[PDB]
Amino acid sequence: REVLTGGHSVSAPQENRIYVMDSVFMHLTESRVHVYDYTNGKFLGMVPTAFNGHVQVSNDGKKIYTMTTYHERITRGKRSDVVEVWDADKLTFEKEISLPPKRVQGLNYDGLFRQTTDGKFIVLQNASPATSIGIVDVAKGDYVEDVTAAAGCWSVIPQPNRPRSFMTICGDGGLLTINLGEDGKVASQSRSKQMFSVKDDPIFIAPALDKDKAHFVSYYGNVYSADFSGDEVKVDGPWSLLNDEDKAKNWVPGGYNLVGLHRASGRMYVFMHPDGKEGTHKFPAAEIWVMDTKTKQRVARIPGRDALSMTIDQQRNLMLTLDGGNVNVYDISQPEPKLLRTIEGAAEASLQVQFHPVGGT
Amino acid sequence: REVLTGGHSVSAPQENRIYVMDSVFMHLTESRVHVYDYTNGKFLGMVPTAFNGHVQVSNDGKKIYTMTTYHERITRGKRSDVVEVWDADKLTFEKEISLPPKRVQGLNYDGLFRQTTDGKFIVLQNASPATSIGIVDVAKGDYVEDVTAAAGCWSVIPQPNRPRSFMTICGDGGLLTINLGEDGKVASQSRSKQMFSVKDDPIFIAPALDKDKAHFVSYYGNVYSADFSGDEVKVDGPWSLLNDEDKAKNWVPGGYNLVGLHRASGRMYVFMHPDGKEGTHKFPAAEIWVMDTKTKQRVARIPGRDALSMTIDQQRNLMLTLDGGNVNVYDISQPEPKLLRTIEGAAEASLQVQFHPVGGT
Amino acid sequence: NEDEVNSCDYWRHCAVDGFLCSCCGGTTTTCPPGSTPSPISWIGTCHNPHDGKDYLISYHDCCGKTACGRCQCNTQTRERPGYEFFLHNDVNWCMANENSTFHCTTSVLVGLAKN
Amino acid sequence: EVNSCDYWRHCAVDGFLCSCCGGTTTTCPPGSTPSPISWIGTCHNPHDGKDYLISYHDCCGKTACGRCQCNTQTRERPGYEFFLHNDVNWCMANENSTFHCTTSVLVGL
Ligand SMILES: N[C@@H](O)Cc1c[nH]c2ccccc12
Ligand SMILES: N[C@@H](O)Cc1c[nH]c2ccccc12
Ligand SMILES: [Zn+2]
Ligand SMILES: [Zn+2]
Repeated sequence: REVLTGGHSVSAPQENRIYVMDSVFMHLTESRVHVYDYTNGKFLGMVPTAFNGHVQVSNDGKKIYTMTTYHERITRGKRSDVVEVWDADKLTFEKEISLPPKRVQGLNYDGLFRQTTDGKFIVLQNASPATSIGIVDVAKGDYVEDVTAAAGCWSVIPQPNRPRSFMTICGDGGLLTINLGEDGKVASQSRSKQMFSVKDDPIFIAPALDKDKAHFVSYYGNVYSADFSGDEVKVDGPWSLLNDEDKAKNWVPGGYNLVGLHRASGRMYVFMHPDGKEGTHKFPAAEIWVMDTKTKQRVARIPGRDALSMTIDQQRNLMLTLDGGNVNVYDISQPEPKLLRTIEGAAEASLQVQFHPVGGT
Repeated sequence: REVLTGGHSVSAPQENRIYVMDSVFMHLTESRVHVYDYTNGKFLGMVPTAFNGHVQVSNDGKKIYTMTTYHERITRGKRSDVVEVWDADKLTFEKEISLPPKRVQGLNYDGLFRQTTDGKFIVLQNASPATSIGIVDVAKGDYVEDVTAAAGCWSVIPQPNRPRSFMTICGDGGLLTINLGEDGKVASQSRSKQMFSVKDDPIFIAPALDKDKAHFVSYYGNVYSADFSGDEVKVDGPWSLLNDEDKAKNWVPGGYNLVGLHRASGRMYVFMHPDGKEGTHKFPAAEIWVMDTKTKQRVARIPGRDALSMTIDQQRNLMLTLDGGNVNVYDISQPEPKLLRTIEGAAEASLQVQFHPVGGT
Repeated sequence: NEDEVNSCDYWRHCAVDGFLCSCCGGTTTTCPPGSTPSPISWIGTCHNPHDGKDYLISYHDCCGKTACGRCQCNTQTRERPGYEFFLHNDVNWCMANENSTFHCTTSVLVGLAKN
Repeated sequence: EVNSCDYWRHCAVDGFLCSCCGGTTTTCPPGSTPSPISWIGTCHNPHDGKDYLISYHDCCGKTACGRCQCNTQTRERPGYEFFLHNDVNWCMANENSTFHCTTSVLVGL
């Protein structure tokens, strides 16, 4: 009477989908991406990502890209580091792209696995412990460049105002900009002036990223900025997130993917906790603070629900927060975020959630 | 000042060691064996076993054998079913033995992965889904025989009184006995008369195994026996585990590796629960019943602690029980078992625990 | 009723050992996206309360993705050990697939049982 | 305890304590390989009131121990201060980089 069939597409429209990267740290060889509908909390499917996978969605919304490591016998045998291309609607494997055996194995910060604005290149962090940035040509399905200039730097911040340019944060407190040619090789590069004191005021790597500038928060609650609207990157800061009452109770940021920018309003979202001191920089949010980046003033503060990571959808004015297992959905169209729902048990050990792209820009 | 060293042996003597096979069903590609000291609950080490591993210790106590499945890309690519030989004291990999791609994938009943009494051959269950019993010559490192004569049968019960003989339970309600030759190939075989009615009184596969006979319990609380003191297996039963008071409360057995025999006393240990009906045959133990197999009467009943599987050590007069995550250690030197300790959090999803062998082969 | 079919107590799930596909991005009769149906399965009969008839149910798995982890069931009505192999549910019915990794399990209606 | 995340020398551990995994603070559990590199922390020893440099070597080539998970962050810094960073796999230079557990090895004052 009935027959079990495969070949099916994800049941909910792309515009409803979010991606929860479950590291499954307790069983890290079985990491995976869980696909959820953020409107109703429904589980839609998943993509297996082996040991410590990383994930992003193609800017055009058609494909899921993963990065992972295999070994012939898991804990022994030959290593294969790969990027995989998966169909977004069928959640099927399409293509493996071979990487040199040095892709970063680490927690899922957004900046370790990114793409150029034009979507033609995947840009990823290598650490073996030799550091460089690797470039994958999506069209060709090939690893095409290894950016030596990035040794001693960390993470990738794409420039949304240019098709194939990105920045990385260097160990001297400045930023390195890389501009790729149409073949994905380095065409030019530039180093900014020093933005922050590495010893005295280290920044979290997560950018609050605007179209032509990026903001960063520091371990002590200062804000730095990099403006890339012109030919060269202009840096500034610090300004403090903290008023006098804030400072008196030692409020500071903490988290992983801990900031976000709502580009239309210029509001920056930051996870914060009181009683800050050495060693608290990854503490769960006691609060989410909402900062106006033009006025440099806090415009809202709400309970943090122990969140550690966030992401923002510009188009729908939404912020997702994630405490490691549960995803909170907030309407951020107004200065005070409004909690819409919580998706419980979205992951066992996730520090990264992302929206499916809507439109193509 | 200090240096990190490796290459160390397990810190407790072999006589203290037990093996908790953790299927990690929620992340079944990362199954593993956890090694514990039963005297103090100390975690001693582990052996990774990939997808749905099976495990046993060599009869001479020198090696750990595992059985597992790999694929080149875990969820795609070529399959490799293997036995691995691991050193028991160093917990290091020694060698892989290739199997045909049909080793049983299933829950960890003892009888799916066994060895001949002499320890020369590993004897394992296959399902393609046609069933057969595979024979591996450990020293040669080769799969040497496929006992397709066991089609329509299931599980391996070694005869502890002969070097290279084992039995399996067949769909005709009888047992099939296989005797291997010097190279591991089948030499002779025989089918018993019918022991149990498959339709009317199905038995659990787990034997309560003596040196020359095996007892089995049924879904309805009856006991059957297969006597292999001679070359022809002689079968008998049923006798009931249940008195009239027991019957009135519908007591029945339930569990996985749910029985055991203390050979010196003839006491059989069985997990039981009240209110038995169709579908309750894998329920956790409300009680452990202790039966004298000679007098056919119950001699003790104790709280079951929700146990599902057990194992017996003959020389130290111990019984271990396991509820899926915790292991209970009992002294069974007297008819009434005495609870000595519970090892909490020994596994996430284990249905099998085993002692390190101590007799010698 | 989505809520109803997602329960281990739903009538046709009477011998399910595994994660219900209907909770994993699929349905009772379709694999979640990117997982492959098993060509073989265990079988059992389940009583349908709505018409009082017993039906043969084929418990096919979906394969080639890692464990869904949602809506785990371990129901055992009429289930038998491996010497009645096609009635046995403590084995991976993905065992003969191109990729045997177990993702979730389904309950597919075959037709009326023999009385 | 030394099996507690609050033990003084475990002040920048992101991982499972090897002393809970069949090893000790300075020895890998049987069959896991010591990492040659590590992140480094500075931890206060209450016994003598002095700070010690601690090298957080991993043990590698076996899957996750799962016991005594810690996420302490004293003096930990991001990846642009590479060897002070503990959100990367310090098994990365091992023959097999599967992460098993983390040790807390005293380098000196
Ligand atoms: N001490 C580290 O090696 C454990 C670890 C932390 N984050 C990771 C990410 C991937 C792999 C291992 C780790
Ligand atoms: N319905 C089965 O495929 C789910 C399952 C039950 N026990 C297993 C053991 C190993 C693999 C899968 C399973
Ligand atoms: Zn009926
Ligand atoms: Zn100090």
